[PDB]
Amino acid sequence: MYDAIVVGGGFSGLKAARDLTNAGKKVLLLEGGERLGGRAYSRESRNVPGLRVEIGGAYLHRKHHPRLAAELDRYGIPTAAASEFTSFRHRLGPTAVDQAFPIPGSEAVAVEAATYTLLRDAHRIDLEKGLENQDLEDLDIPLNEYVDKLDLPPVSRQFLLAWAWNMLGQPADQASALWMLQLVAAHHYSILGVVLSLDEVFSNGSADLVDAMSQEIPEIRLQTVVTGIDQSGDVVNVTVKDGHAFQAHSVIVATPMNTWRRIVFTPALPERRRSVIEEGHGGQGLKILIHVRGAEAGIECVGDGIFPTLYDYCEVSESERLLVAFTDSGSFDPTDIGAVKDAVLYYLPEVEVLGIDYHDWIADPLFEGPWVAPRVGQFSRVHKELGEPAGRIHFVGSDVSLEFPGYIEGALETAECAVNAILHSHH
Amino acid sequence: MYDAIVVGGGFSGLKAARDLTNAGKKVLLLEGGERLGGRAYSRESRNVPGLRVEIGGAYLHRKHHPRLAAELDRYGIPTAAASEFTSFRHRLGPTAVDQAFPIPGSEAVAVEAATYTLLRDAHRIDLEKGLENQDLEDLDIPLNEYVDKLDLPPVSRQFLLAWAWNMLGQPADQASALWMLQLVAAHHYSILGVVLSLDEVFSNGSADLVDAMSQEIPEIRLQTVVTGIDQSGDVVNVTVKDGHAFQAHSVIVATPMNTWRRIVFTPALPERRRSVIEEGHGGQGLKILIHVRGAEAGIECVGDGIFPTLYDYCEVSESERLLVAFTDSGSFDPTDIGAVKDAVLYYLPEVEVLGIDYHDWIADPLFEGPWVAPRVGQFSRVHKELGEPAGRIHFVGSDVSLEFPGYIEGALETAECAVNAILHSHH
Ligand SMILES: Cc1cc2nc3c(=O)[nH]c(=O)nc-3n(C[C@H](O)[C@H](O)[C@H](O)COP(=O)(O)OP(=O)(O)OC[C@H]3O[C@@H](n4cnc5c(N)ncnc54)[C@H](O)[C@@H]3O)c2cc1C
Ligand SMILES: Cc1cc2nc3c(=O)[nH]c(=O)nc-3n(C[C@H](O)[C@H](O)[C@H](O)COP(=O)(O)OP(=O)(O)OC[C@H]3O[C@@H](n4cnc5c(N)ncnc54)[C@H](O)[C@@H]3O)c2cc1C
Ligand SMILES: CN1CCC[C@@H]1c1ccc(O)nc1
Ligand SMILES: CN1CCC[C@@H]1c1ccc(O)nc1
Ligand SMILES: CN1CCC[C@H]1c1ccc(O)nc1
Ligand SMILES: CN1CCC[C@H]1c1ccc(O)nc1
Repeated sequence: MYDAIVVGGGFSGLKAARDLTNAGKKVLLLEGGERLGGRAYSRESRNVPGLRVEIGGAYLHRKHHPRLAAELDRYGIPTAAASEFTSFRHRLGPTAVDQAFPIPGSEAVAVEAATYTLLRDAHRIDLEKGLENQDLEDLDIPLNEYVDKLDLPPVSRQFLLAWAWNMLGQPADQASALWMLQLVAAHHYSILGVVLSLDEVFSNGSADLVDAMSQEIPEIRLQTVVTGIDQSGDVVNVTVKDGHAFQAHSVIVATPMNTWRRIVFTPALPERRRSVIEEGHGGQGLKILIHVRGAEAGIECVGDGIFPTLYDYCEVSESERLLVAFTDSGSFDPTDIGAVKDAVLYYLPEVEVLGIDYHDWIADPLFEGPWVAPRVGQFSRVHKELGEPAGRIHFVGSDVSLEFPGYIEGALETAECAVNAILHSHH
Repeated sequence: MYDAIVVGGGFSGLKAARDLTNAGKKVLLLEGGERLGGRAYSRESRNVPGLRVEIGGAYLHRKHHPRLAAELDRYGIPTAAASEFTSFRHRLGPTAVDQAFPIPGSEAVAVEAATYTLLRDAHRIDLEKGLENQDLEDLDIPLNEYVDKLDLPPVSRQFLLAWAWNMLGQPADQASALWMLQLVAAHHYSILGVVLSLDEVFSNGSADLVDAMSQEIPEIRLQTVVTGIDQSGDVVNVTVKDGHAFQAHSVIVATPMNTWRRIVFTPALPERRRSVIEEGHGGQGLKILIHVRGAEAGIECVGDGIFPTLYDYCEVSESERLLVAFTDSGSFDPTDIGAVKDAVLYYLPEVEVLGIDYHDWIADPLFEGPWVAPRVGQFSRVHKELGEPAGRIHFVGSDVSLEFPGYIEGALETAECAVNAILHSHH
């Protein structure tokens, strides 16, 4: 039997397993898939042989992501500046300026005011308390409604909404304003930081870090899907799909929130958590890598398109590139290449689409979603609780971070808390 | 005898006198100088024959200055756009961008944060209550100290301080932060609005409006300096320098605050007011018109010079212009033409200074100062009170406006209040 079983080998599970191991605990890591890294997933391009791409998480900022920065330094993992944007092709209307910050002077005063309002509202959020524990309900309303209250002129309005669509992976009428503001808060109470934290990337892919961490974890089982976690007895029994059971004093659930509903917990999880876990979060983010010809280097596009954003990803040749688009899978069907062409051409009418590459995270039974974003009304009811222990079962992951949810950094942060919890546990 | 004597024929006195007259009151306006208009003073250029310039107040914005806008509409007074700025020659360091808003991206996050802080602080101010009545003392500290707390990087820091020097007519160590914030508040809680309200000018000079208003005032005495105001009796006695006395039921003091200390009030003014009135406010603003050769049209300069700002005023010929510089008379001696040349050349090394034109408001016994700005510590002690009646003597003027102090608009606003007060008076 083990001191701890860690379920899921994303960055959260990987950190927990590693750190517990180095603390002298006897750990088993169970991973359901054929690979480690989870929603961090570097692989060969489907479109361009020999070219390595990120199909999930990719971007970081040392200043905002200190835990991640520490991991990089720890293993000597090379990073690079994200591609500088030098050509701006927005669709924000005729008054927009083609720069990274496209707001014209005529809108300045409006933006000044909105900046105050947004930051004032964001400053209502204490990152330690949970979004359900702070009388924040008035903010937990559809983003479009909140933004309507800001009364923004057209450039700023559409610029805000575009990036919010990108960042939350939800259309404006499904996103929670409270959550937008959570993201602002996470970035040291900065709206600009939400986009400025797309700062650096893994020179050799996220798998570089994944592999470094896993080398420190002595016992890992791949292709092992946990189906039950039972703490009715003295020792936790973890049952597995086509497998013998495993047993441990403590269990760390480091699988995506939207998958928890597939595990049988005994006894049942605390009742306040149940409804949200059943429903899942509302995240529908969709990251599409687009192989193109005829695009100059360094393009950024933001506007009112079905792709709110479309921007440079990498040089393929002197004529070819990858761009990246963000949209959401409720709004957009990436199997419709005609739709992709239209979406691209809206911004870049000279460019030819050669192919696309993405992973349907929401259809993947090991995930059932991309990165976290709550449905309106969810997280002002229950949030901190989702990430709190139920007896000997801890719950970690980017999904449940109070501090940096939806980022690699949140994965690391949550793991830390669980590790500490366990090391300081009396049982 | 009169219903009302108005003392001073600036815009405040002019409005009060006119409006009381039209209400059927019998009014006398006493003006100490040889002209009406006060710190609004259009005249022929000392440098360029035949060219009319503003030697005091000049700039307005209809949106921020509705009373003034109403006066303009009332008399069909033509206005024009202030000269558009199209060439930026700042001295804000090597990272600055040469545009109206010179802040580089590297400073954006700093400016975001400062915007919140500034507006948060400004929003502490209720414009109706007076600066002494709101527990605002913690803000009434030297501007340099306040700004040090914002921790701004060099471009934004110096840009802020430059415009603040311009606007307050005080160096950073003499200006009150609370007052900066008052100005922000007045402009509907906008920092950007403080400079954006330099929007339009009088096509034919401020004297256009001055003359329009005065045509409606039936009795005016020029060259009549009031030396005493005595309300010990049933009827107010107003004594005059070399003149018979005049008498009225009510008296409106519409002279500059820094001159009140020269009048004998009987009985003495309420004791809380006395110290500030004796000291005067700390305003040292200095507006210099600079006749130049070799300057292209549309220049704006902001930076760390002894002229914080230097900008286009008017075309004189194809080779010649007027620029305008703002500084303060404690820091700068405009009789030192060498100093002027150095100050200009710092920004504009190619330009030749031909001559200058200004009025020494602070040396003018009818004024003893330019526009209002408090010394640190003054207005958190006493402010609203300065503008309140003492028995039958009312106190008006731009200097004492709660709503738009230091602007023509404040002159008009204060007059309104006094007029209303008098019309609704029971006595
Ligand atoms: C398209 C996309 C783009 C992103 N972009 C960025 C970005 O640029 N920067 C950034 O910081 N973050 C980004 N992220 C968010 C970030 O990648 C994720 O939040 C993060 O990697 C999650 O780590 P985790 O350890 O919480 O969960 P995951 O990485 O999801 O790990 C969960 C593990 O659980 C395994 N599992 C599931 N069910 C079972 C079961 N029953 N039994 C056993 N194992 C199971 C899964 O196979 C998986 O390996 C992105 C995410 C997506 C999807
Ligand atoms: C350099 C400068 C630039 C400015 N720029 C602008 C600007 O761009 N926009 C803007 O809105 N405002 C500006 N202003 C501020 C604005 O002009 C003044 O606040 C405003 O005109 C004051 O009007 P007032 O009626 O309060 O006082 P004033 O116009 O000062 O009128 C006071 C009157 O009292 C008379 N007087 C003094 N003592 C006596 C006495 N004992 N007896 C009889 N009469 C006496 C004086 O002669 C004078 O006519 C500027 C001011 C200056 C000095
Ligand atoms: C450098 N970051 C800051 C904001 C956006 C920018 C960026 C992001 C992604 C990318 O590929 N290139 C540049
Ligand atoms: C149009 N205003 C807005 C801010 C500064 C600008 C301005 C001010 C004075 C002037 O002469 N020309 C332009
Ligand atoms: C940085 N975030 C964390 C979750 C999604 C991701 C992201 C990455 C690039 C981009 O343009 N928008 C969002
Ligand atoms: C608009 N304000 C009212 C008082 C001084 C004046 C002003 C006018 C032009 C400028 O650049 N700075 C300040």
